[PDB]
Amino acid sequence: GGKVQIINKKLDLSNVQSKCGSKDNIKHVPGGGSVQIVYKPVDLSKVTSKCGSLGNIHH
Amino acid sequence: GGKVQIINKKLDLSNVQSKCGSKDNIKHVPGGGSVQIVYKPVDLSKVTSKCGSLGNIHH
Amino acid sequence: GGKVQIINKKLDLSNVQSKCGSKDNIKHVPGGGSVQIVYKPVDLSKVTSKCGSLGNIHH
Repeated sequence: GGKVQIINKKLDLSNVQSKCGSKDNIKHVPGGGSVQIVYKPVDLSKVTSKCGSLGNIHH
Repeated sequence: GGKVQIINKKLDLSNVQSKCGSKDNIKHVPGGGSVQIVYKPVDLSKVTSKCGSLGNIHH
Repeated sequence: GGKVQIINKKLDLSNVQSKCGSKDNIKHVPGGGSVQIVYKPVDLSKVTSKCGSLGNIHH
């Protein structure tokens, strides 16, 4: 058959926080969570594929 | 047959927070959750596919 | 047959928070939930597909 694959994976911000079996005392704690900021992102890409014919031809 | 695949995966902000079996005391805690901000994003991409014929032709 | 696939997955903000079997005391806690803000997003993309014929032709 013949495949053409063009794959763009750009911006990924992942954040995995876990606590298990915690028997603790917490007092006066700022900034314990999570923050994700993306500021003024411009995504100006071009993707072309000048391709021939596909499928089945008989003569 | 013949495939053409063009895939753009751009902006992904994932956030996974979990707590299991927590037997704890929490006092005066700011910023424990999660924040996701995207500010003024401009997505100005072009994707073309000048392609031939597809399917089945007989002569 | 012959496929053409053009896929744009752009902005994804996911947020998964879970608590299991929690036997705890919580006092005076701001910002425990979740926030998702998208500010002034402009999505100005172009996608073309100058393609040939599809299907079945006989001569």
